[PDB]
Amino acid sequence: GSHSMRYFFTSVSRPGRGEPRFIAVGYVDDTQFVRFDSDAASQRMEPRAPWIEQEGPEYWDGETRKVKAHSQTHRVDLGTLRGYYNQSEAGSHTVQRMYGCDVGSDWRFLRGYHQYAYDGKDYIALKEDLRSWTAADMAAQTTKHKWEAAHVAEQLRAYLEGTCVEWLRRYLENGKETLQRTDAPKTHMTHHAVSDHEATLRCWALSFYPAEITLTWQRDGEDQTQDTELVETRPAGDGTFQKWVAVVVPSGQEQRYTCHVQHEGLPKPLTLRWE
Amino acid sequence: MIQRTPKIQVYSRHPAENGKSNFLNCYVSGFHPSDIEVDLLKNGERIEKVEHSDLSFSKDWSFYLLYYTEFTPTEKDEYACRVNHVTLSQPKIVKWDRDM
Amino acid sequence: GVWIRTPTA
Repeated sequence: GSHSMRYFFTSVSRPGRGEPRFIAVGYVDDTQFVRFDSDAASQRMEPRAPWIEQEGPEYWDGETRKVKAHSQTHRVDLGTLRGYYNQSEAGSHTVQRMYGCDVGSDWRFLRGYHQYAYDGKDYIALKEDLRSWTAADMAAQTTKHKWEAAHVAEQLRAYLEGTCVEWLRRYLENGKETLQRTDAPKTHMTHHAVSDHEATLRCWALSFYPAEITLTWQRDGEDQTQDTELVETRPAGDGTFQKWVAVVVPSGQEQRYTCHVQHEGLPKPLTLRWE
Repeated sequence: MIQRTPKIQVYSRHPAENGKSNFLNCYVSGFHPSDIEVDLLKNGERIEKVEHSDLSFSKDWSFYLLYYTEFTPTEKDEYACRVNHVTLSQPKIVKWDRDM
Repeated sequence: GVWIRTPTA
């Protein structure tokens, strides 16, 4: 299938004392493979998947240097944006950055992205053509002009369409045993009698990878949305994911309802029904 | 700033059986700012050896964290997740439900 | 691997 490499960066200023809390996480698809945490002792980019440990000392020195460069930029930005928004020095603020690249089944470049937020709101983002910027407000507009004059988009494009795609392909190969393995959901259904006339059917999907999945209820062969509940997909903690969907039904009518499961790891969609 | 209240899910990694080692998870998501307090409770008492994932966020910028600990479920032990956040006037407690 | 540049805002 298609694949992605994504990096997520968060800095939170500490007005009370010291430098911002800085946390970087790297993903291939839904697999975290590196992290940097300013609160950790190592002060190094650290491995979080076995297949990245194949990389030698030069890799780790380079990623450490570069991710520390990210943290300093974030620190400087927190100061700059505080001024742009005329904010006090007393408050804590947050900067968030995410960027990365998608490749298709053929591992050819598909898309690139780079977005930036201040205090949880869009600040500036690279457009889909990777040639121009979306600035949410007049502060971000100042940044946009600065980045245009310095041709940041062009430099970013060289990474996103070039180096980023080459890294992703390197990782997919090195980690193929897991990265290219699909874990179909382990499914089952539970039954809970809430009262004497209603029952809840819950359709479970467990231990699947990647995270993308569709759970739908049908009644007599038609999609049921009324009286259903779907939880957000959640990590199992072992690299796989979980999800469930439930429907309230009249007692004795359970047989009418079917749960339908779609996942890349499934050759055909699954259908479950309480009988 | 923006303030988004955390969604809380409390659950075991594996279907729970008494006497069989497992992992107790508290998944908090959809919140902002990232500053958050999360405790896992055993019969109302705070569990000390709890770890958490590295802070990350969704496309809409909202943060998520997995808090977890090893545990062995039993008949009468009760487990819960306790969360505090700027959006909450008091700590929100969510009980682990074997099924729900 | 992360981006080699990190322009300030």
